[PDB]
Amino acid sequence: QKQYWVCNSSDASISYTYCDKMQYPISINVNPCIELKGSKGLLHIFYIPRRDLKQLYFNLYITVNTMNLPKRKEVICRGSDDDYSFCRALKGETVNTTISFSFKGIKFSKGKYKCVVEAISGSPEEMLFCLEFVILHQPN
Amino acid sequence: QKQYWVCNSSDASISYTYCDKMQYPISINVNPCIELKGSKGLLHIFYIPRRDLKQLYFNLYITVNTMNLPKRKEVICRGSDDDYSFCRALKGETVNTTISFSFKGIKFSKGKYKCVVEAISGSPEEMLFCLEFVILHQPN
Amino acid sequence: EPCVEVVPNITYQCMELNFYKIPDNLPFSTKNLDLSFNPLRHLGSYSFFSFPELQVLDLSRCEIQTIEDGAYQSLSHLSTLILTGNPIQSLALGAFSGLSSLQKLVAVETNLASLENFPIGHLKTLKELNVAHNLIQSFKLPEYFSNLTNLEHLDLSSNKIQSIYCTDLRVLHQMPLLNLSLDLSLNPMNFIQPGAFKEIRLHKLTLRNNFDSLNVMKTCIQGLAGLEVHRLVLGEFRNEGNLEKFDKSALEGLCNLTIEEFRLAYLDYYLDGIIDLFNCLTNVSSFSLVSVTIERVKDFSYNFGWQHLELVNCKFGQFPTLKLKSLKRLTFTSNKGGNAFSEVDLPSLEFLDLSRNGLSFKGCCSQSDFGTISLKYLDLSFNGVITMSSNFLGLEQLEHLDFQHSNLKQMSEFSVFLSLRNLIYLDISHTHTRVAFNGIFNGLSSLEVLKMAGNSFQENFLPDIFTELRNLTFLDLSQCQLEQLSPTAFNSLSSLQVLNMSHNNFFSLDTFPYKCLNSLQVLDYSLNHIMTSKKQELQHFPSSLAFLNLTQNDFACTCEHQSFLQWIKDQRQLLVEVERMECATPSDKQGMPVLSLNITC
Amino acid sequence: PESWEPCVEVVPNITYQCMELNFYKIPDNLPFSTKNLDLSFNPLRHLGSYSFFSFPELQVLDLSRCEIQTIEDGAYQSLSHLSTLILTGNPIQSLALGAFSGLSSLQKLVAVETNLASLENFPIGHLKTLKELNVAHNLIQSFKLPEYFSNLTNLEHLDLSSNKIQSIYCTDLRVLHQMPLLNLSLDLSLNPMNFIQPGAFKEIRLHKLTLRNNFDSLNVMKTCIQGLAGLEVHRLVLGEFRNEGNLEKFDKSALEGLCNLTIEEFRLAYLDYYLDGIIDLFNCLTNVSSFSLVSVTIERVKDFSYNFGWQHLELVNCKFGQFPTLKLKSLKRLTFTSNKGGNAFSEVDLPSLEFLDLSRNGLSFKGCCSQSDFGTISLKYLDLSFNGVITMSSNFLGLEQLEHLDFQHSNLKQMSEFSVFLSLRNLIYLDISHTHTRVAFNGIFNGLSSLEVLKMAGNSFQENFLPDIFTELRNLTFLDLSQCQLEQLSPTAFNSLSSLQVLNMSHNNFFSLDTFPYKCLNSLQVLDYSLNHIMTSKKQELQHFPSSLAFLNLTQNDFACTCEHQSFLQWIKDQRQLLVEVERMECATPSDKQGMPVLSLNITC
Ligand SMILES: *[C@@H]1O[C@H](CO)[C@@H](O[C@@H]2O[C@H](CO)[C@@H](O)[C@H](O)[C@H]2NC(C)=O)[C@H](O)[C@H]1NC(C)=O
Ligand SMILES: *[C@@H]1O[C@H](CO)[C@@H](O[C@@H]2O[C@H](CO)[C@@H](O)[C@H](O)[C@H]2NC(C)=O)[C@H](O)[C@H]1NC(C)=O
Ligand SMILES: *[C@@H]1O[C@H](CO)[C@@H](O[C@@H]2O[C@H](CO)[C@@H](O)[C@H](O)[C@H]2NC(C)=O)[C@H](O)[C@H]1NC(C)=O
Ligand SMILES: *[C@@H]1O[C@H](CO)[C@@H](O[C@@H]2O[C@H](CO)[C@@H](O)[C@H](O)[C@H]2NC(C)=O)[C@H](O)[C@H]1NC(C)=O
Ligand SMILES: *[C@@H]1O[C@H](CO)[C@@H](O)[C@H](O)[C@H]1NC(C)=O
Ligand SMILES: *[C@@H]1O[C@H](CO)[C@@H](O)[C@H](O)[C@H]1NC(C)=O
Ligand SMILES: *[C@@H]1O[C@H](CO)[C@@H](O)[C@H](O)[C@H]1NC(C)=O
Ligand SMILES: *[C@@H]1O[C@H](CO)[C@@H](O)[C@H](O)[C@H]1NC(C)=O
Repeated sequence: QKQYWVCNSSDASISYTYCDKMQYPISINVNPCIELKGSKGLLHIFYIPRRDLKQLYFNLYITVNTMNLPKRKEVICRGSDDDYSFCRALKGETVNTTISFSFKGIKFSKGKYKCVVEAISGSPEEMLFCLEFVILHQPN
Repeated sequence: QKQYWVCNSSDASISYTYCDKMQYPISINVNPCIELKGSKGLLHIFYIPRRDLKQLYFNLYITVNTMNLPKRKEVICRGSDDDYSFCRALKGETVNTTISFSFKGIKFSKGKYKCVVEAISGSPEEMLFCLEFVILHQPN
Repeated sequence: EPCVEVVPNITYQCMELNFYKIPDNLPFSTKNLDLSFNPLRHLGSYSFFSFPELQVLDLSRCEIQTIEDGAYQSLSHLSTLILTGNPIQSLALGAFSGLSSLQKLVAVETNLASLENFPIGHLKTLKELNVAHNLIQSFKLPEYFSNLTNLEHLDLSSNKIQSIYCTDLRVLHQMPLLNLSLDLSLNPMNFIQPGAFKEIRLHKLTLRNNFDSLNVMKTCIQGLAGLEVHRLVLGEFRNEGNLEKFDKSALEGLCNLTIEEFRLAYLDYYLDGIIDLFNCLTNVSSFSLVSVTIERVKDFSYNFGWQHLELVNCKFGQFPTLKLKSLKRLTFTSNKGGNAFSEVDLPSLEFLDLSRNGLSFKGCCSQSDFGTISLKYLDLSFNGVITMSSNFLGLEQLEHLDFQHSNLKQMSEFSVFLSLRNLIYLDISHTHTRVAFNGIFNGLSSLEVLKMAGNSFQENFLPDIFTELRNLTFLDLSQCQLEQLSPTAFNSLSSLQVLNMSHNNFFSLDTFPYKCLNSLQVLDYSLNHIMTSKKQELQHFPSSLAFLNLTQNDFACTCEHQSFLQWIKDQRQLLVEVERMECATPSDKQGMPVLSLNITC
Repeated sequence: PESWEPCVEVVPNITYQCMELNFYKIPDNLPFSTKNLDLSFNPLRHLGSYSFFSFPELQVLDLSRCEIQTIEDGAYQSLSHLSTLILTGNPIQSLALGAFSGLSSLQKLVAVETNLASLENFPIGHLKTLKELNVAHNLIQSFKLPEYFSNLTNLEHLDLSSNKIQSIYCTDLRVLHQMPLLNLSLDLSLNPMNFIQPGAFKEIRLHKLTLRNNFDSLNVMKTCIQGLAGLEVHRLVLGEFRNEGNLEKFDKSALEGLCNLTIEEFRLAYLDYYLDGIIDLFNCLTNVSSFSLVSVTIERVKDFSYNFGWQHLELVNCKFGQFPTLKLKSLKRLTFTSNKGGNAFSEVDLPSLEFLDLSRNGLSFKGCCSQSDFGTISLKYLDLSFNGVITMSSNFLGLEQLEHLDFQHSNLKQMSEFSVFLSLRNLIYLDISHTHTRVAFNGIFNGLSSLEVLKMAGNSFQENFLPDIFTELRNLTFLDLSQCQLEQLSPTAFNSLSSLQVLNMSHNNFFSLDTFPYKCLNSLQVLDYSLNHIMTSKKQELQHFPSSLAFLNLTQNDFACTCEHQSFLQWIKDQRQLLVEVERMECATPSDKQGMPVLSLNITC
């Protein structure tokens, strides 16, 4: 049980913990740090997954100042000729990858957001990891 | 009191009776007669309304072999710069008009269709007339 | 009196009763008399001697062939006379003598061949003249029109006027202050003399379905050169003869009139595009198309100077791409074609009505959807699927927002109204919103009216989703399948006056959630399944409460619920339609008014 | 605590997972009958001879990320049944010549990221049974296939993606020209490919070639495609990766080299470059039998109106300015799914079309449906689920052959305004679940005499009452009425449904369980009554269930557990063998018993 400080931005303070028993080392860099007002950057990930990344998805359980959001299910790898090269990664294969991202357009209330990210992949699809992001949002 | 026989086609046999107290004469002619598998033609109406035709609409109460359909509201005259010239027609005015029609593309069950057409018009809107159309339909 | 008494001492319907003459058995104080559809045939002097008080006399379809001198002499108060559909043969000068209050004269279809032989020169109070559907051949207004100094509406439509000459307008040239709206629709017009409308000013001209052909239209419009019209209405009628073509030259002559507002009402010809078609109307303050078909609509990216654009009941291949710098108000309603919304750029826009199109709207709503930061009013009701992906960034000035009956999606995925600090009115009724986020209404600090009838809540539970909405005076949660309330759901709502809980699935009345509601006047709990009050908090309704609707509930009329049943009687003053409160559940009492029940065991 | 622990027994005697357990040696504590062994993520480091003697039965062996540095002769010698061997992510420094002797049944060899530098010295020549070789994520610079490939007679999949191949020469494929049984799929994605020699793939026949993200630039791409000239490929997959270096431009000349191969099926999988339009882009693929775009962006889709001879068209996860106008004479199967952007459906002209999947686009459909929307009378399958508002204006005229219709989660309108399904005399499967259909017309299902499966969960009914709208549906086997706010049943609603096997009444608003409406359901096996508000039931109304009933789900109802309802509680005990997840059947009242399982209830009545 340790807290992993990711980055601070002009908007946001981002850290995570694990929410699973078997806390496989993961390395997550974000350049530049996420500004909730909207930003673009690179997500760097170094990971040795204990299952194939085939059909990766995230269940996301988000909380805003204590208020829960409905689960979102975010499909990352659809299964066949996927957009992302890491979708082809196997159990035990080095994933050392850079993923670009972009968004704008949503005002967020000031405060504390949690995001339980439950990654799921494989054939009898099982949990890959569970991370709990805390994002402190101080707007402007 | 009586059954006013409008026309027969290859598909259909159309007639009407009145469903109001004030059984005002209307002259309804259809050329050529409606085939339910789809037709175009001209509807000739001769009538003298006992109210202005302003904001005319029809509540249609349709029955298919005893099975009631939900009421349809069909707005004929919006009230300002209407498509149809008779929307302008006043209480004592001869409406002698030709309305083209056209449709296709609905399969209808064999049997007896009744359609109560309750015409309503004017500001402080009242019943213009009520006609109960019977249409017998034998496909092909 | 076989006449119907519509309003005692005031209004009588003597319509279609075989009157050969005028009723003498009606109050002296009759204000509105309808004598339509009687064989009167003839009106002799003082035919209405009996009705000194008469204001509205309807004589439609009375087979009247002759009206004598002084027919209406006694009716100094008559403001409306209706003569529609009388085959008038003889009319003497005194026919309308004595109508010194007359403001509205309807002589539609009265076998009128000329305005010259129409004795109305002395009705100086006359505001509207309707002589539609007659045999008038000439547009020459008689000399007596100069006496008609209050005339505002002249209906000359469905006559036989084929041409208009300059000398026709002489009288109007001598009346520079006349505020005239003129309908010349459905006249078989083939010629208007150029110069005839030079220095003429009309409030309104409607010219629908006047022309056989495009060339005839163009020539007659050239004949309008110099006209000043506040509001010009062109077009035609779906059930009449229509223009065979309509190219870019159709409206060329409009460049020579001064038009404030323009409408094209119905065009049979399917337009390909509007490139050049309307460039004579570039600086009209109000531009309206109704019932027009246009496939290619990218032509609206042209920078017209319109301030009001109205597109109603049209058919577009694609939603039109609007880039208009000066447009303040847009009404795009009841259109029925290509209908995914796409970004418009409208920097002056304050008022957007985009309702009743069955429009699709991906990723609502943002200043980059509309190009304005000045939006005050947004109607997106009666549309298709509206997906929420932006919580009104740049639309902070919105006061009215209406989504009623559109299918709203993603409403629980973030605070979709977060930005809307100035919103006063919000309708999301029947939007298929299942509330599953407690922050759904965050941001709405100025909100006063919230209607969300016909939706649903996770678990049929009403949570504290209102705490931020201190200014609510009107809340509609009817038809929301609600079963349970947070006791604190309404806690902060001290200005709430009207609460609608009708048509839910509550089985008991708990008054606890309502105790902090100082302003509550109306609470609607009709059409639920209330049978008991379980929490004996029956006591904490606010003193302010005046209307408690408990009708159409399932009252259990047994000794076990005596307290509630008693309480019902204790304050029948608050209760609204006491009779419509009937026992449901002991089958032997089923039907019985609750306030009639026997309260002894 | 068993002898095989800490390993996890996935399937007794058969499959053991010994993943990440600090095993320094092949465990000795497992059954000799073990067929599937997962030993991934263990510090095994070294694999000497006969390392798996204990596992003569092994078929699947996973040694991923086991730090294995050296594998010696015979290391797997006893495993003559092994078909799958997984070596991913082992930094192999030394690999003996006989490393894989004894692997007489090996069909799949995964050597991803095992520090492979060359296939030449890679000791696998003797594995004639090999169907797939995966050597992705290694350091191979040369596509020279070694001569022992002539031996790999059953090789169906070769993965060389994520290696270091820059060039492919004619003489690199010398071995393939000698080779018989060809169902060979080749992945060459993510090799920094700068040159392929014209002639290299002349008279080569491949089942599948994947070449994604191989090319630094458009010109290098064009160059390399020319080197494919004369290739015969059943399936060609081009494109690139979103998280990867991508082509900076992409014009009409980009695929011009495809005119020189024979391609049965084509896919372009992800393109970074926004395409203005596709004029001339796919000219070489006009007669490919299957054409697929995934994750590509196209503004002007006007150019899809061209009469390509495709039999199968697939457009998925794309962004289109508008719904494409499609006029394809030979198209049998259309998949247009998960797309974004322009999203009002407009009529297509597809006279050969039998299979139509239009799901998950958020599409609006202004007036559905009939032959004139699609241009075909041959449609058997129509998927229009997960879209926007679909206004029903035609009851499937011309579509009389439809067997499968899915509208799930699309907002249907006008469903009660006429018999919207009247033409569908052959429909077998209909899903109108969560379509916000408010049933207000008893003729809503008229015409559906072949219907077997009817899903209509999450809608509602006039007066929350189930009327007799099913009497014509004699062939029904599956009916889903869950989440329909139902309160009352017509005692007659189900009388004709004597073939019904599964009836879903879940998540409605019933307070009692009346068995009477179900008495004629002679085939009823599964009846789901969960998540209602069932609190009691009269003895008499409990007696009419057909004895075919095998699964009754009464979980998560509001059982009242007083002596007043002893008959119902008793009846529940009696039907225990029909009841599902009885743990989840709990007393809602009184508070004395709230949360107590109904079956274990302690009451004296
Ligand atoms: C609360 O909402 C209900 C509808 O949810 C309103 O009920 C309407 O009331 C009028 C007059 O009482 C009826 O004639 C209509 O038929 C009703 N509509 C429906 C759908 O029932 C009710 O008026 C609202 N109450 C208040 C106080 O505004
Ligand atoms: C329950 O009673 C209330 C109060 O008498 C009714 O409220 C009226 O509803 C209509 C619109 O729904 C309004 O125009 C009136 O202004 C309301 N009256 C008051 C006093 O505010 C309500 O309609 C009744 N509900 C029913 C019959 O469902
Ligand atoms: C009947 O329909 C309901 C949905 O209305 C199905 O319920 C789902 O079932 C699985 C368990 O099999 C749950 O994990 C889901 O969460 C349930 N969905 C809910 C509660 O909305 C149910 O499976 C269907 N019954 C049958 C026999 O098919
Ligand atoms: C009620 O009980 C039955 C258990 O028999 C559940 O039905 C299963 O549902 C799943 C997924 O929904 C299907 O794949 C299985 O085929 C069903 N089994 C049978 C025998 O039909 C049902 O899910 C339960 N309902 C709820 C809401 O939990
Ligand atoms: C990850 O990849 C980059 C780029 O190929 C490489 O240079 C870097 O050393 C790698 N990082 C690690 C930690 O292996
Ligand atoms: C109706 O109008 C037409 C002209 O459009 C005319 O020929 C016909 O006589 C009229 N019918 C009656 C009954 O007046
Ligand atoms: C104008 O009206 C007055 C009465 O209001 C009348 O005396 C006079 O004759 C009228 N003039 C003309 C020209 O008709
Ligand atoms: C082919 O594989 C066999 C195994 O049966 C092996 O003995 C031989 O070395 C290989 N072929 C040739 C031509 O050497």
